Amino acid sequence: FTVTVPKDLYVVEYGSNMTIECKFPVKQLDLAALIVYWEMEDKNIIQFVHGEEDLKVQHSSYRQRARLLKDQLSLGNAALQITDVKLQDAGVYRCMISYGGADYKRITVKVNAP
Amino acid sequence: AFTVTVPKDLYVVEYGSNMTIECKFPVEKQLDLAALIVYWEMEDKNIIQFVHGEEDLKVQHSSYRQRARLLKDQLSLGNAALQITDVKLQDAGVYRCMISYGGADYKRITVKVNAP
Ligand SMILES: COc1cc(-c2cccc(-c3ccc4c(c3)OCCO4)c2Cl)ccc1CNCCNS(C)(=O)=O
Repeated sequence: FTVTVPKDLYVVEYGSNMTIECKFPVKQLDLAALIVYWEMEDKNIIQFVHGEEDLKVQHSSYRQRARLLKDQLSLGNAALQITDVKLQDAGVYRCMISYGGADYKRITVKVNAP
Repeated sequence: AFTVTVPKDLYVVEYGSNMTIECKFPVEKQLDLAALIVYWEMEDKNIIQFVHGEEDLKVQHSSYRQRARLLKDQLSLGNAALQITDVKLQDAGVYRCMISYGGADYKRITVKVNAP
């Protein structure tokens, strides 16, 4: 099992939305076996465990601002959507995916002002 | 839900001593090696990649060849214990143990080495 980032650097305009993608291999999807986790500066962004997001562990600064696009998991794409990106959202994100095997990658986000 | 725990997230060790750094994880009955992944890392360097019962030495960073062990007799007790023989200063740093056994979780451990 291997997780891939076709793009490991993203340049997003401030105040944009951003969707950063980690690809993992896809038969039909076994939601009960899949765990997708995203993180940045060791803050819990997304904890997608067997079927859905657990928001009791998501960090304050990401409540109602971060989303894993559920309709894209079927395509073997863990896609993290951060709305209204701020300068602080620049940094190094980590998708960790558990789905049979287990792997992780790094994506770097740089945020321009206008 | 599934959580990895770390009784000690700071290890102060002597130059050239041995160190064993632990991440505990829950186990009910018999340990099911096929369901279990344990991975250890420091500074983006692969140390241990114990997946489905067998260590992978192809992926293991050269600086840990012959130097690093995942203690299999501890796994059964829900304890993932990375053993590093003859620690040098190059071993100080932040270690992550990432564990997949049913759920998934990871923890950090900081390793400080006093000098020779
Ligand atoms: C289930 O939540 C996580 C899930 C993973 C996760 C997700 C996907 C893959 C992996 C993983 C595991 C082993 C690996 C690996 C990746 O890549 C390399 C090979 O070894 C891992 Cl760790 C990490 C952190 C978390 C945060 N848990 C907060 C805890 N407390 S609570 C109250 O929420 O329960």
